Amino acid sequence: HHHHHHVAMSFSGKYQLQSQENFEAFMKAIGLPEELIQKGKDIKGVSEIVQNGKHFKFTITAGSKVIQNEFTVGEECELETMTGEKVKTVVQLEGDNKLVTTFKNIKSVTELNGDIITNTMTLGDIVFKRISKRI
Repeated sequence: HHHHHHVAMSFSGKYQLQSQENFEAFMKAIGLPEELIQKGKDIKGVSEIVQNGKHFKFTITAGSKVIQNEFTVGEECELETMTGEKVKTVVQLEGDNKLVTTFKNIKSVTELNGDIITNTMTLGDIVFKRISKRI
């Protein structure tokens, strides 16, 4: 389907988990089983994001399970979580390579930075944080 007008700073590629902070507090705060927390911290995860204009895929694989999400920025779309719940929410984008979406009181923020993907999720007082890099 050609180059389809190539755009710079697109969230398009594949990224392995480097590290993560407040994982055990956050994965407990959403209510995943304590075995899947204590093993899933050492299971090396991967994410695979695809910006297609206003459309966005967000794939995440960790703990031997896969999550796929689809949304479109400026529109309302149903985002799936680690617990398997789906909730409707609007996603926003800023002119600094950032995304923002809020689901189940989990205030997710993402940022593309060259080849590196930063993620943060703030639920109540738990400030979860995530670091991934291009593979």
